[PDB]
Amino acid sequence: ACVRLYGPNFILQVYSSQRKSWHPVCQDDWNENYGRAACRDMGYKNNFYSSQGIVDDSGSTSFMKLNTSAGNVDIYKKLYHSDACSSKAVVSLRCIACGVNLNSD
Amino acid sequence: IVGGESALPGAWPWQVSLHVQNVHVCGGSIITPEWIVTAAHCVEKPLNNPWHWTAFAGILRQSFMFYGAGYQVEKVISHPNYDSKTKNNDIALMKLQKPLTFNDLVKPVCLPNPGMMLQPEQLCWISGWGATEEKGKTSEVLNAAKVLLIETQRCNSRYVYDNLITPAMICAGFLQGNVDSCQGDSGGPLVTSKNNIWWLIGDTSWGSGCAKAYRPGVYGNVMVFTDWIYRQMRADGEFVE
Ligand SMILES: *[C@@H]1O[C@H](CO)[C@@H](O[C@@H]2O[C@H](CO)[C@@H](O)[C@H](O)[C@H]2NC(C)=O)[C@H](O)[C@H]1NC(C)=O
Ligand SMILES: N=C(N)c1ccc2cc(O)ccc2c1
Repeated sequence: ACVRLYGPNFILQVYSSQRKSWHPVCQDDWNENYGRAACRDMGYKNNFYSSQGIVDDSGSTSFMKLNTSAGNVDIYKKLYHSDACSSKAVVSLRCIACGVNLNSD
Repeated sequence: IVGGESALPGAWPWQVSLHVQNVHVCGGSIITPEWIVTAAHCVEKPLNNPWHWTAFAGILRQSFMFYGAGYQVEKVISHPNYDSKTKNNDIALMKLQKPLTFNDLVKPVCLPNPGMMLQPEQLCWISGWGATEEKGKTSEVLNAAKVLLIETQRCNSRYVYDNLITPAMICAGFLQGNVDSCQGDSGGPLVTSKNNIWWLIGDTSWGSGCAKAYRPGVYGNVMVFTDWIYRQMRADGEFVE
């Protein structure tokens, strides 16, 4: 029952109560609605900036994947342990446009 | 800011000036249109109530920050584990009653994620309207300076802060002194650029004098508080969790 963004590339991770650790979420079947839900869970209300798949660089062997047949349960409950992502990508999610100045180009 | 130079407009668009009774007391960092990260020690009693506070974004000069040009604060949340004696967990959130309109001079800084993997002496910037010398007056103009992180083990040396630096703190500055934050900078940003993004690494918390040798700046370790910030932002306007 929690979510975070990891590292400078904002990898969406979800905590496993069992495995007692954080895991990235596969880009498999993900979309902007799922990202928006994740942002709302981090308190960002109606803020959303961007979401895209990125190749995991952490050598991770444990992911969280969308069960597209879970029905109308919360997104946490739609996600199951998987040792691979069919899309070969994990979710990168930014809930707000931030961290740029007038120089930042 | 001691040993800095005045900031250009839009260089630090997240920087705000938090006023009580029409005068600057402390700095803050914009993180959303409604939410500002500041220091708990700024909002101790008798300034715990929100009605005291107005925020000024996008303005470099204090004299241009007059009643009406600014933003009424609606809430003030001190970290629950803030300890005024030790300054541990010296962080607070202010919620504005009216959202800021982001532009070229007003924008947010990114909350620090876990796994930033900063260098042990990462190059950072501090900004604010605090004194430009120890015990000096608020600066009319916004200043900024480069500072470096100082590893907490080094900072806890008996020649520096004698084991006073907790995991909720980070040190930055120069052990030789000369460049530092100061009174009035409190609550304001310690930022670093990485992956082409400006990150909020710290909030100005405390130090022993200003710009003295072996007495660098201590900042709230914001990354320790990101999840707490998330929860507060979510708890706001929420019926059940
Ligand atoms: C995704 O969700 C569906 C439905 O919620 C899962 O299928 C159910 O599995 C249980 C246990 O085997 C059965 O009792 C149900 O009758 C199944 N219902 C179906 C087929 O809709 C499915 O196994 C889930 N996928 C994964 C990998 O977790
Ligand atoms: N040396 C510092 N960085 C430092 C930081 C914050 C301070 C707040 C005060 O009220 C007084 C002095 C201060 C000094």
